[PDB]
Amino acid sequence: YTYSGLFCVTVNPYKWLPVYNAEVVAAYRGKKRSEAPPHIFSISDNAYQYMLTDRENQSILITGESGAGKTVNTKRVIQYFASIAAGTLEDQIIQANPALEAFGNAKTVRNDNSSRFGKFIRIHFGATGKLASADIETYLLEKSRVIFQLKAERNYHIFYQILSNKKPELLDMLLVTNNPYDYAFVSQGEVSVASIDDSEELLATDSAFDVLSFTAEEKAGVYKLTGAIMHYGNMKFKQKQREEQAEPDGTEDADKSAYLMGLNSADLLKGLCHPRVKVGNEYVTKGQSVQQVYYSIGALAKSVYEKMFNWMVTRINATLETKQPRQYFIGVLDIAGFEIFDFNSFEQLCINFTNEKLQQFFNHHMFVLEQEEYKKEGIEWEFIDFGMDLQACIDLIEKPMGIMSILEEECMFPKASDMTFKAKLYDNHLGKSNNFQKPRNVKGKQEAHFSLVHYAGTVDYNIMGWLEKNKDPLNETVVGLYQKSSLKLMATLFSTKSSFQTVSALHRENLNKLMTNLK
Amino acid sequence: HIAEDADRKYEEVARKLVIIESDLERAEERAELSEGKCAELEEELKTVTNNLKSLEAQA
Amino acid sequence: HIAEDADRKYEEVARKLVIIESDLERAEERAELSEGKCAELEEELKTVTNNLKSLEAQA
Amino acid sequence: TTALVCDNGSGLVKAGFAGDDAPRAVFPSIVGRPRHQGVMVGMGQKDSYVGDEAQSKRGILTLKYPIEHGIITNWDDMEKIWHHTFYNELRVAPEEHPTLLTEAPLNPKANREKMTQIMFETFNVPAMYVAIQAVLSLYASGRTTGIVLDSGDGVTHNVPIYEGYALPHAIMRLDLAGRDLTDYLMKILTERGYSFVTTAEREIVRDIKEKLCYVALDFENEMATAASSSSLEKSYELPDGQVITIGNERFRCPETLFQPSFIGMESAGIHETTYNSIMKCDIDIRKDLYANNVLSGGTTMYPGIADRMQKEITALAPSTMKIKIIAPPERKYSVWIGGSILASLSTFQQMWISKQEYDEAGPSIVHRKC
Ligand SMILES: Nc1ncnc2c1ncn2[C@@H]1O[C@H](COP(=O)(O)OP(=O)(O)O)[C@@H](O)[C@H]1O
Repeated sequence: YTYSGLFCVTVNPYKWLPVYNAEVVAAYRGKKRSEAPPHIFSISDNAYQYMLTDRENQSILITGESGAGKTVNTKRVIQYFASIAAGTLEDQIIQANPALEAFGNAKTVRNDNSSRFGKFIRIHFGATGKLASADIETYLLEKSRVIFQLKAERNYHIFYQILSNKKPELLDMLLVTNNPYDYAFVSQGEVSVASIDDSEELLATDSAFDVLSFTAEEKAGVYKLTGAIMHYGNMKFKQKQREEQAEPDGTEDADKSAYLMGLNSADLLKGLCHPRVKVGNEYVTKGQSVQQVYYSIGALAKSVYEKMFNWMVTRINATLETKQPRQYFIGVLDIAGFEIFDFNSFEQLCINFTNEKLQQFFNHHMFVLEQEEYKKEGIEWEFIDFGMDLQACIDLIEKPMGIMSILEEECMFPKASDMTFKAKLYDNHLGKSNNFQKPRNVKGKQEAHFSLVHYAGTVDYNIMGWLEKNKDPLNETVVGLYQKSSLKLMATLFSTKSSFQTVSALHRENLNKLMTNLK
Repeated sequence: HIAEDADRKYEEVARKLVIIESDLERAEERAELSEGKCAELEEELKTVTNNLKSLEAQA
Repeated sequence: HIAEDADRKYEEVARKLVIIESDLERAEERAELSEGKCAELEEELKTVTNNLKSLEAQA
Repeated sequence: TTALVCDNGSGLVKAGFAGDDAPRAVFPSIVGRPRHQGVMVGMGQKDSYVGDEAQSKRGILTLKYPIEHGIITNWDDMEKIWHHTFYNELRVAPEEHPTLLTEAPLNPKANREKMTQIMFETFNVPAMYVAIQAVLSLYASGRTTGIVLDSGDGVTHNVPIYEGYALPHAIMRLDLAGRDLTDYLMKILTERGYSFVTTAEREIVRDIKEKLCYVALDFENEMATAASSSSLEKSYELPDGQVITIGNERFRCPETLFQPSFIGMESAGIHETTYNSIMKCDIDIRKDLYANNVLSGGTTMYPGIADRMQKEITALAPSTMKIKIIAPPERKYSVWIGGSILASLSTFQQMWISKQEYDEAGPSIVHRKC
């Protein structure tokens, strides 16, 4: 254990220690952080004191991309909170956690179980300080993973868990084989990692579905959704002969998907091949090139997966909720950390921007606390805000002329290529920014295309393929198809005087939402 | 008077309905036959396009 | 009683008449759409066949 | 802050917000004034009706289009139409939105000067901009190269683009469009007995044109076929019963686009002016122009117009080029779609004409710079 100014640096010991148990050490009750030995339980007690003495919500931000130490630390702190403000809520949390483990985790090139989303546990307290039920909140998800995967990686486990050929009832209900190389949305990188078995994962997930209030339909339907997303991966279309219009060739996968989701094959095919718009008070069809329809298919799969995920989140939050009216809570913000790999890509840019925002947030916090302390001792000393200004210049990415802005601009721009994108970037930022610099590509490494100076060093990125990552033209016709499907889970998902949606936009807005949640 | 008037004119309405239904069935036959013939025609066109592109490559 | 019963049966039959007319016009517009396109691509086939023949002469 | 896109046109106003997929408001560009006495005291009679309110009351009104051939010839009526578009159709405040207006190429400069002066003074837009309809149509087609043929209600024009460079010396503008076809059809229907003389009757004939007319692939044998059998005759029902049946008028009306001598014009058909605009371009880009003819506007919506166009241009061009007529299914709103795309670009936000620039330079800035 270690104190660092305002942080709390702890190291995983790999060794059982009674430094946590029994309460003989958990006697920190009433103390401050400065006087006791530097234990995180003292931090949790300080959080208790603060939330009780100011009636203000508190926040816990741990770095999480470390494989272990995240798990045990979360467990021990939530156990501490269970103890202080006293089949427990911790049991309840770790019961259905396989849901999140199987949906929001996949093998990363430098990991084997990585949370690709943010976990923000809200553990609630009574008006006087007795623990209440706890509702967890999830946030932005790396949903581009649904379609595209780099080499030596793979998307979310649940696909491979199912594909483990464990329960043939599923693989037959979904009319699906066991070869992963036949379904493209998962077979881009590696089909399996030998560091884990998938049968035990499927069984853990089945147990999680059972302990949850899921019925036969609330399990087989999710399996159907995943199977249909996988059968999307090999939908094939051709230009109509002599003209510019996508035409289908083979409808086997279309039959599978129409049967699965409770849809029509012809209706699906035409609504994909003939989008329609509400023009004033009228309806007119739109023509489509093949690539546009493929964009539509990918966006459909992404939205299906995302809303299914969110609905399971709400289901779990309900299943762990039964309690009298409450007021106050403590925020437990788990989040991925910074990434510096040997081949950085767009998703890494997103994650680095998220971490940039969080770090500037922390810097603002420490800045204001230090300024307070300096006002306290009558110590006259003023300075440029350490919290915002030094980093406000490295968020060019958010200014609607910066990197991601120009990215969407090109996404809408016709015939836009990665070379044209690089040209526009260099026009707008080369030399006019100090943080924007040209990468040093020395033969022996993969080529980068630009370099930014973050707080975590100077990062280099390779812009190849980013238009495919950011474009999300949603097809409202198939949305209407979904909103009527016989598969009741589909309708429950999509119950509630379009062609422009970008992953960058939604990512940025969810980030700002979480920032407002914190501030 | 009004009842028998409505009776007669709306039986004639049903007669026009017989006419329109007959012509609708005829138009369904026309549509299906035409789309089948024109699927045959599109087979001819795709085949002759293959022919022309192959043969012009050779040329 | 007779009069109102007649009127209601009649109005239902007529409100089926109107949808039959709509489906009739839809069928005939689809058939003429088809046939017109089919003769236009028939002319296209004639052109490509003439090119096929000229190309045979070239071969 | 979002921006407004207000493709005006001479027959239909299409407005909406930059960033949508289709215009939010589409109504006729028409102003109606009461024609008759008015006897019901207390009815609250208005002075004038605009948009499609003037269309449902058209039985008692005399309708006037404030735009004749792409040129705005009545500025009070145009002000009424803009006021309606902003306040009753879109329900916004023009003081909080840049506005992207649109204009046909090669029309008087006073048109744009008055447009920008009207906007900045009687609406207080923060900024505005006047695009060219063909460029926006090309934006919406997802291309950077092609000869676009726009044909709305007032004017038909070709603009050839290459790699994003316009060839302003090859722009060809023609003044027969939807409205002249409507008038020709009003004149041709009299030889069967039907007489439409009122402006409301002109609207009726416009609807007949939009529903029953098509372009014949071969005009002469189509004429002979209509003479021989009677399978080409359809029927239309006026809004008082009284069905009418038309025969060869169906394809004699839009044929005027290919033989403008039917209405006593000396110009050439649209196929021939397209070919001439191409042959006025540098010999290196015309092979790529031949394969990117982009059709746009309402008057290009007749059935069979793309096939006839391709047949004619193929007969004109050398026998080695690949003529491709690109006719999207939503080509009637291509100008608005492209306008929204353009007004949404990040690199465009410096092209607006801010209020301050106008205050410095007068209304003459619109073409002097932008
Ligand atoms: N389906 C159709 N078939 C033939 N002509 C049409 C059709 N729809 C509209 N038009 C013609 O297009 C004109 C309106 O086209 P539009 O592009 O809106 O004009 P503008 O661009 O000047 O507003 C009308 O005059 C009408 O005659």
